[PDB]
Amino acid sequence: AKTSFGGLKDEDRIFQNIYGRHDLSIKGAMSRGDWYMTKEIIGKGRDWIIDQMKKSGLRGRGGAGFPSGLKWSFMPKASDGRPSYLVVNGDESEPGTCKDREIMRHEPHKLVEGCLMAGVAMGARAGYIYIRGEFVQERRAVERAISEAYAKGFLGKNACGSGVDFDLMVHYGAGAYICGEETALIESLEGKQGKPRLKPPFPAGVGLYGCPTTVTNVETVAVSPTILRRGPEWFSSFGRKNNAGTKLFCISGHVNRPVTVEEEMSIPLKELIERHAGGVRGGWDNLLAIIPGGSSVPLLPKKICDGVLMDFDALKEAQSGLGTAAVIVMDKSTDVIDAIARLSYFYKHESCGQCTPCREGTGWLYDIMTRMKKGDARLEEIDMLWEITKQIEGHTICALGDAAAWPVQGLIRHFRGEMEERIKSAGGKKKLAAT
Amino acid sequence: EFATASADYSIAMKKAAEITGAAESAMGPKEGGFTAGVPLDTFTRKARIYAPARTASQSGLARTVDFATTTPAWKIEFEPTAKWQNPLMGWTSSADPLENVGRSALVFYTKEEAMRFCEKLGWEYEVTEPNKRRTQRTKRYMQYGDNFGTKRAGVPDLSTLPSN
Amino acid sequence: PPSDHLEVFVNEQPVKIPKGSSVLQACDAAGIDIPRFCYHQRLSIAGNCRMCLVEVEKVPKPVASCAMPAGPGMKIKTETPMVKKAREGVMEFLLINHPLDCPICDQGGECDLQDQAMIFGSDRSRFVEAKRAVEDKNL
Amino acid sequence: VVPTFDWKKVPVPSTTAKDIPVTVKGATPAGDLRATSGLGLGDGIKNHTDKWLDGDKKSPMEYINEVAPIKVKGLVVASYGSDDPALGCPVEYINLKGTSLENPAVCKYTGNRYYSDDWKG
Amino acid sequence: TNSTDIFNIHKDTPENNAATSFEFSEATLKVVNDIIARYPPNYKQSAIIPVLDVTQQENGGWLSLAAMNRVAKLLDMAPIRVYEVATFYTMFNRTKIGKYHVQICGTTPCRLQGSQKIEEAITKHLGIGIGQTTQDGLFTLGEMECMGACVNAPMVAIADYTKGVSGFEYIYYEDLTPKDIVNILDTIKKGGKPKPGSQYRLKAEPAGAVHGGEKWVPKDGETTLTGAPRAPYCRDLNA
Amino acid sequence: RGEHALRRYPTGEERCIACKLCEAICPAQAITIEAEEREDGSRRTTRYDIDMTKCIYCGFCQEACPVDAIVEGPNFEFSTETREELLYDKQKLLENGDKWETEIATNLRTESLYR
Ligand SMILES: Cc1cc2nc3c(=O)[nH]c(=O)nc-3n(C[C@H](O)[C@H](O)[C@H](O)COP(=O)(O)O)c2cc1C
Ligand code: SF4
Ligand code: SF4
Ligand code: SF4
Ligand code: FES
Ligand code: FES
Repeated sequence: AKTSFGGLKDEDRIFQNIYGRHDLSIKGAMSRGDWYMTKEIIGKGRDWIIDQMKKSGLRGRGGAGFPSGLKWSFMPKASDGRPSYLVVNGDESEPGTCKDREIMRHEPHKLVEGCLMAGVAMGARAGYIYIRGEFVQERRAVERAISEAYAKGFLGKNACGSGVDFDLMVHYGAGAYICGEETALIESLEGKQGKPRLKPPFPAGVGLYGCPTTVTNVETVAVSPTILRRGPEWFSSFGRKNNAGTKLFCISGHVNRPVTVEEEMSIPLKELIERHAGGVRGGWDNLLAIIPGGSSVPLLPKKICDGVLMDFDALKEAQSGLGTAAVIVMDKSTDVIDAIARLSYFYKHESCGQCTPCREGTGWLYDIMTRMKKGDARLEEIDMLWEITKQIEGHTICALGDAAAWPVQGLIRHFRGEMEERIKSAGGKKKLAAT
Repeated sequence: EFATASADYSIAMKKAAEITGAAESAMGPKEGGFTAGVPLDTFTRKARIYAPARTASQSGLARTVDFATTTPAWKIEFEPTAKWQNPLMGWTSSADPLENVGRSALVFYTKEEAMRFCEKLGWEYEVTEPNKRRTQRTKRYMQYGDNFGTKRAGVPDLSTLPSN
Repeated sequence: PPSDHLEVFVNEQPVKIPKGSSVLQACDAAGIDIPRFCYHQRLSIAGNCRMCLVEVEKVPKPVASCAMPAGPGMKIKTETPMVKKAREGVMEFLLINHPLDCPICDQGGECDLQDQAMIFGSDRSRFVEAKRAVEDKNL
Repeated sequence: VVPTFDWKKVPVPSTTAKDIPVTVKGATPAGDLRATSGLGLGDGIKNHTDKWLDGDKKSPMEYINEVAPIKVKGLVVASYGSDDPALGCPVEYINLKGTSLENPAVCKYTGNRYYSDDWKG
Repeated sequence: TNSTDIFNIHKDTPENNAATSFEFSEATLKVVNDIIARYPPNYKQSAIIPVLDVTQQENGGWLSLAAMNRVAKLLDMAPIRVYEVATFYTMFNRTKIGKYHVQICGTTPCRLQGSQKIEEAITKHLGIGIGQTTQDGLFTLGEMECMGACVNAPMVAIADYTKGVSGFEYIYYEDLTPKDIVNILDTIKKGGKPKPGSQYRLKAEPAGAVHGGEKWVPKDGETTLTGAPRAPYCRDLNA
Repeated sequence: RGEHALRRYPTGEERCIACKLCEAICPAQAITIEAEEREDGSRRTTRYDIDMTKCIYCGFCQEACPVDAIVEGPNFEFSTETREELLYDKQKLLENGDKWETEIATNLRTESLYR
């Protein structure tokens, strides 16, 4: 077994046109290997595709990391009276995350063929893609690919000459981050406000229009045809055990060369940033903190980052998470309290307001953080702030409340001394007026 | 196992009500009013034995017959007598001696205890059984998952799909 | 019938309930009256107030008892430290934006919020920020 | 099918219709239903202030009507009724958006009136 | 909720009241009826968000009460549901805006790259703050959350409402300095078309970065996918 | 704790808002209150009686009031010749407050540090 991970070859990258350098039409995609042997893969069977996706070790690229093969197997196998639906999540409103924009803009035929593969794998008759409403050109490119796939008979009745029927449609939102949640996405797709449902029931039991439904990420869907053609053993040869495969990483912030780049999983952060991105602005010793997985996961300081692998089972043990693998880098000129305060403002702004702890407490967290930025607080209010985050987390309907508690927990845990110094030194400009 | 309000002084109240010799005390009809020493026309009035229903303004159930074994909930009530206004101030005047004594002080665990008190005191009584709450929900919205079921508008027809 | 009444355990007491009943209905059949704000007997279930949170064995999170169905052999706990902490926290979130209006409010004396704050909530607040103000509506 | 109902042809007794207690502008729309109890009905008193004040004395409602609305910068105002918060009312947070000098917002404790020129208007 | 919309209730205006009329043209009605066919007939209400978006370009960048009532009658749903959807989502403007809607991202990955200096440059040039329209009716300044363009931070999106539904453009402008956004605004004001995307590279490929929000600093290094693209390939699916 | 009195704001509006807390706490039941809404929408009393021959002069009403409307002022010299002169209605209590307002405010400027 390999011990050192990283330095993925160009011949092993799935997304060979992530930069849009080549021809974007269906002839360019078909010459680059897309829509190849699709009828033969569909003719293998539903159970075969489920088994092949199970053996690959591919986990959910949406941010939770559930195994995709077992998730797709939750759909029913027989007929009861209701059709089944595939829904593909292309919201991508996570701060820092811009991989699905590239997949939808530059490689949409991989997404469309993966939609066909997943719909056949789950018995689904129709499919919907929920693209972000801010992504207008990405929606246009996806619709061009869908029209091209209809014109060659890849989608529809007798799809790819296989006998299975599958239709694909495009829906788009109107600017809500909460519509990335599964049941909230179903509720917005049904023609309502994007407010999540309580589980149970589960979307594979009762989903869109009361019918069995699976919601999957764009990057999860798009890598499936390459996995089926090149094999599950090829995909699982990358990364650690239970952490298989390749991953798109977005590196943003105080970095010399910000980049969306594909790489093997279980690569170190320092390797992933120094190569492929030109390193930290001002050297690695100018690093202050790094959020490794978007915005919903806690930050890490410089000591944890030097050594930790960008992996599901490695960031979690470092009291963080991989999430969407969106990397945000701050340097020593950053006011980290101000950065997490703007994150608190984001989570206040994006709360859907359905349940009591999220709706009332995200504004409270923002007010406390705004006072902490100026140092206009008390030292025990830090422990109060931790208690309030523990009151929100685990107590709400959906996981946006946990995603609102988690950055403040990481800020307190790794920079409590900075917060205490900000409180203490503010009295050098506030207690000179009291006397 | 047995645990029915087994952490308070009410354990020491349920027994001391079943002490032998004192748990079988009984009197004849109207006899307790003769020895009560109150005027005998008081027992010509009518009483009602009933358990009051839950208030519509609130959702709690503590003052109902649901917690009948835990808390005394049965009441004795009397009909109103004349009231008028005071000419000098406007305050409400009355000549009723039983104006608040049944609603403030007389509470019973069961219906039969209040009946026994009325029988030994000589009050003629009418008993009103409270209306029983129903717990089973409607067929629509029986569970939370029926909010999102196929009963909203039927199974969706797949006739507007591309390729029909 | 295939055992149309299923048995659950509420605070280690066996309770028989009809099938399709929620956790809150099982708590009600055990003689426990769970605090609630959005649940109603005559309405559809919403699950948004988070006041009915109880603890179920082998579940690491508090469940919303109004919406969660009751399974066979389920073990429900309504008086653990996490249930009481959940109740106090949800009440504190309910009261930060509420107006100090009890003298001029007509529900004062028969208010679910007042009585549930007195019984299942704390006695203090730590909130000193400005509240949300809303204009009134004509109906 | 389903013909409309004409509410204007519904008869109302003239004794009942001329005795509806309504409100001036204040804290409501002008002309909506004013809650009343039975006190003063035997003496034929339909007015709130006349039920306890006798004579041509200046009423408290006429005192508060002589204090002009107060211009406040912001979107929400906190009303205590005093400079010292211990000596006034419980704090009332009053919305100020959509308010002007002609249509100000009123405190439900004190009757003081506030408005703001900050809601892009 | 967005900027420019401080009310979640309807306020009567001479421009915006129940007496105001809205009706679709022929081509816009064709577009709306084509949108409706994507969904089942008994779940026709699924089409509300794209139809309301198309109505927003048709009406000129914002939704009026008459437009919302027309959409409610068209989809056979109660108007309060339409008001719920229109007030819930950020892109739906419910007050009258300018011809071009300038929206700047303010979330932390754009904030580290100096979005505040771009906001300062826009306010110094156009003379308006966030939530305001210019006196000429040309530009409306707004604030947005993360727009999914964080590797090309800091960025601005600009919406074009001068051509109706057929010529609607929602264009991202990325990797900006104060000079770049001033030039883009001047190009729009003069009648030209500024270049879309990043102002110093093509896409999210590795190149330099904006240093301090004021100067692009190019940097060389390892770039992937520089060779020939991969050939088609499939393993033997039999055994 | 002397003669009971009803207070105003500096504008001239009554502080009392008919919450009926002082009527509920009164152990002697010496307070009788009726209310409805005023013509400007305000919540104000139409009757506020204090039976001074039923009062025990405990001050519990002063403690229960959340807007400092009812007080016990510094007057102890209020003996009368008829008992009907000691059944105070709302108008006389407001007249007492208008008489004693400056002294009551001076007293409450010290006693607000403790209460
Ligand atoms: C607040 C919130 C926002 C989310 N946003 C996204 C998103 O933008 N894209 C996405 O794929 N999943 C998002 N998710 C996760 C989805 O709920 C779901 O778990 C995921 O899309 C399933 O895809 P998978 O195949 O990767 O498991 C979000 C979840 C939450 C709680
Ligand atoms: S946690 Fe926040 S976003 Fe999720 S349902 Fe509750 S209020 Fe809505
Ligand atoms: S001082 Fe005591 S007796 Fe007098 S009104 Fe107040 S509570 Fe009643
Ligand atoms: S005097 Fe004070 S306590 Fe008594 S009714 Fe008036 S406001 Fe309430
Ligand atoms: S009663 Fe409100 S969440 Fe269950
Ligand atoms: S933070 Fe600006 S595009 Fe994401």
